[PDB]
Amino acid sequence: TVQPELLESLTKEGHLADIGRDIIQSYISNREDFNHDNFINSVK
Amino acid sequence: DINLNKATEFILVDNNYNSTNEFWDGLMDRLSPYLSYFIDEKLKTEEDMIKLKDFLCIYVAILENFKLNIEPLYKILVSIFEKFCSVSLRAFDDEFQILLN
Amino acid sequence: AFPNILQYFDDAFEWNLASKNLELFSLLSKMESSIFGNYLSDLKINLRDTLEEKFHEINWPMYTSNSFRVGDYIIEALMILIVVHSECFRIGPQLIHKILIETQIFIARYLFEAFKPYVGNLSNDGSLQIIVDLEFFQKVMGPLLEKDTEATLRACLQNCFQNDTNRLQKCINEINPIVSANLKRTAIQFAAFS
Amino acid sequence: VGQEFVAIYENELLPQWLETRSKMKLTNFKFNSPIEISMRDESFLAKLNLG
Amino acid sequence: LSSNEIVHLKSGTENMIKLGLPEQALDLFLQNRSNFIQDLILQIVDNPTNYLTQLAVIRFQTIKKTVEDFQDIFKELGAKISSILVDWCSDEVDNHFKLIDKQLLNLSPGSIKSSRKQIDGLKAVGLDFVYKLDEFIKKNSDKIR
Amino acid sequence: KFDETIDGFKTLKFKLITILRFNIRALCIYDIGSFFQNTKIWNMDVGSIELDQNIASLISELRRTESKLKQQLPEKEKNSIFIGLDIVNNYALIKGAKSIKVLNHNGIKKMLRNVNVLQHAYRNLSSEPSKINMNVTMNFYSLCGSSEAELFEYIKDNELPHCSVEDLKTILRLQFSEEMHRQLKRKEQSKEGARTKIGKLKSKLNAVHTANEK
Amino acid sequence: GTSDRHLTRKIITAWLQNGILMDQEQKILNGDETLFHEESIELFKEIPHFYQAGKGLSKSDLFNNLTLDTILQFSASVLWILNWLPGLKKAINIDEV
Repeated sequence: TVQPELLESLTKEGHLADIGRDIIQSYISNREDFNHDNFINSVK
Repeated sequence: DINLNKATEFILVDNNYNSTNEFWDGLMDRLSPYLSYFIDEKLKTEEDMIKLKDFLCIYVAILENFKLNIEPLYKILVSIFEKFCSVSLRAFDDEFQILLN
Repeated sequence: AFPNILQYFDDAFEWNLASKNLELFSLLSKMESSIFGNYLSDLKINLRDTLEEKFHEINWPMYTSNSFRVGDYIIEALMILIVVHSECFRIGPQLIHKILIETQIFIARYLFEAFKPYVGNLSNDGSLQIIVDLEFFQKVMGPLLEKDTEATLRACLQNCFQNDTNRLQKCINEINPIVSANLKRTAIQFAAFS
Repeated sequence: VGQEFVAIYENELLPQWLETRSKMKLTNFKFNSPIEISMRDESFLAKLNLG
Repeated sequence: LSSNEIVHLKSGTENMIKLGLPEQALDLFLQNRSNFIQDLILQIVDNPTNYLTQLAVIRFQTIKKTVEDFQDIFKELGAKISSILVDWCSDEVDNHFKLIDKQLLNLSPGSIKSSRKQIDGLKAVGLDFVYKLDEFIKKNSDKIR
Repeated sequence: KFDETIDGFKTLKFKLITILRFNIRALCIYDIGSFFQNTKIWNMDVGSIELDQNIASLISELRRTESKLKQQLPEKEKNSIFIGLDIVNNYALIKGAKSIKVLNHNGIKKMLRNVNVLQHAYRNLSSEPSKINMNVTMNFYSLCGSSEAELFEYIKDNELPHCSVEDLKTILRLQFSEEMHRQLKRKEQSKEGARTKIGKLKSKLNAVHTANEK
Repeated sequence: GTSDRHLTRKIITAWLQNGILMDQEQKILNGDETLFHEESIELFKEIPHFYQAGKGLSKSDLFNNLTLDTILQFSASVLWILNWLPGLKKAINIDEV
C-alpha cells in the first residue's frame, strides 16, 4: 500500500521483505500502477 | 553482566553480540529519552539536571570501559548541555532585569 | 664428545686416546676462540662508540653542578653492558655473561682511563668542581665487579693532577653521600648488574 | 544494586581521585590520562562484584 | 593476553610463576603492558604540547606502575628478570622518542619540560633516561626553539 | 591448481583493492566536511583560527584505521594501499576541493593551516617517501591564495602538476577574482582587474603551456 | 551484497573497469610508484564527479560507506586469504604431485 506518505519504512518492516528487495517501495508493481511517480528510487 | 563471556555460546559474533544489544536499546529508548529530556526539558529544570548529567556522563563514561557508546552518549548529553544553555540563558539577565528595574 | 670417546672406547680397546685426536677439540678450542672473540669484538666495537660520549663535552669546561650522577659516560656504557648481559643470561647462564662481564670491566676501565690523560691538569676546562664529578662517575663503577679491575679504577683515581693529594681521597670519602644518592636514583636499572 | 555498586565505585571513588589529582596538570581531564593514572587500588571492581 | 584489569593479570602471572615458567611469564606480561599502553595511545595530535604531555604521562607513568608491579610480583626473583625489565623499559623510552620525532614533521620546549619531568618521575624509582633526551635535543635542535 | 591459486590471487587483489577503495573513499567522504564548511569566508572572517572539525575526524579515524590495519594484516600491503591511495586522493581531494566559493585572505591561512595539518597526518602515516602533496597542494592552494597574475604566469611555467588547470587556473582566477568580486559591494565589482583577467584570461591563463586556450 | 537492493554501494560502484582494471595495474606491484593521478583522479573522481566534491555536494560522508563491522570483517577475511595463499599455494610440487 505504498502511497506517497507510507512507502519507505512500512515496506522495510519485518515480514514486509515478502515484498521485493528493490520492489519494497514498488510493492504494488504487482498492480496496474506501480508506485505513483518514481517507484525505483531505492536500489541506488 | 552480559559481557562476562567465556566466549562464545552464540558464537555470533566472536565477541560482537552485546554491541548490538546496547546499540539497539540505545536506539529505541533514545527517542523516548529524547522527548523525556525535551518535553520534559521543562521537567528537566536548572536544578538537578546538573545531577542528571552528573548521573549520566559518569555512566556514559564507565561503559565497557567503552563499546560503541556514541550517539546516545554524545548526542543526548550534548542536547542536555543545550538545555542547560537555554535554561541558564533565560535564567540569565532576563531573569536579572530587576537590575534593569 | 669426551664421553662419546670414553664410551667410544667400549668394544673398541684402541687405546682410548691419543688426544692428538682432540686436535679436533683443539679445533673446537680455535672455534671457541673464533666464537666469543667474534661477539666480544663487536660489543667492544660498540663500546668503542663509548668514546663518542665522554670525549664530546664531558670533562670539558664543566661546572657539573652536583648531578648525582650525570655520568652518560658510564650510564649508556653500563646500559648496553646490561643489555647484553640482559638478553643472554638465561640460556647462556654463567657463560661469558660472567667472563665477558669481567672483560667488559677491563676494556671499560682501560678505554676509560686514557681520557683523564689529556685533562691531566685536573680542572680542565672547568673541572675544579667536576674533579669531584669525575670522582663520582669514577665511583659509579663499583657495582659488583672484581678487585684488579678496582685496582685499575683507583689507579685512574690518581690519574690527573689532583688525583695526587690525599685531600682528593678523604674529600671523595666525604663526597660519598651524593654517590649514595645515585645509588637509589638510579638503583633498579643497573641493579641487575649486582 | 549492581549498577549502584558500579556508579558508586566510579562516581564515589574515581572522580574523587581524578579531581583530587590534576592538581599537577590542569585540563586535560576526565579522560585518557585519568584513565591511565587511575588505575589505583579500588580499580578492583569488575572481577566478581556483579558477576 | 586479554585482560585490561589487574587481578587476573596479577593472579595468573604468579600462577605462571607457580608453574615455574617465569621468563616467558614476564615477557608476556610486558607484552600485555605494551599492548596496553599501545591502545591507550589510541585516545586523542589535536595540538602539540598537550599531545606530548598526554603521551609522556601514559607511557612513563605506566612503566613506573609496572615497576612496582614487578618488584611486587617477582619477590626475590633476582637480577636477571630485572634485566629483562630494563630491556622493555629502554625499548619503550626509545619508542617514545620515535613518537616524538614521528611528528616533528612540519615545536616549543614546554613539551620537553613535560617529558623530562616525567622521566625524573622514573627516577623516583631510580632509572635515568634524560641523557637519551639530551642526545635527542642534540640531534634534533631545529624546532626546539 | 593454477586455476585454483589463480582464483585465490584474484580474491587477494579484489580484497586488498576493496580495502584501498575503503580508505580512499573514507578520505573523499571526509573532504565533504568542506561541503558545507559553513561559508568559507569572503576576503576574511578575521579571526579565522581553526580548524574544520570534520577534518580532525578524518585525521582521527585515519589514524586509528591505520592503527588497527597495522595490527591485523601484514606490513607491505598496508604501506601499499595506504601509500598510493592516501597521497593521490589527498592531491585530487585538494584539486576538486578548490571548487568551493568566494575566498578569504585570512581563510587562505585557515584552509592552508588545515591542509598543512592533513599533510602532517598522511605524513604521520608515511613521510619519508615522497609526501609531495604537501608541497604540491600546499603551493597550489597557496597559489590559489596567491592573487598575483604575474605569479599565475610565473608559477605553472615552473611547477604545479596541475592537470585541472582549466578549473585550477579558472579557480585561482576565481580567487584573485574572489577577492575582487566582493572587494566592494553594490558591485563587488567593476571587473576591471577582471578585465585584466579577461585579458589575462587570454594572457596569464590562455597562454596555457603552448595549448594557449585557458 | 550486490543485489543493490537497496544501496548505492559507491565502493562497488567504484568496482568498475578500467578504473578497476588499471586499479589492478595499480594492484600489480601495486603500482610501483606510477600512482597515476590520471588513474586515481579519473576513476576515483569519475563516479565522484556526480557532485563533484561539490560544492555544495550531493555526495558522501556517511552516504553509503562500509560500516566498522563490515570493515573488521573484510580486514579479517583478507588476513585469512593472506594466511591461505602461502600455506595452500605452496605445494604445487610440479606438476601433478
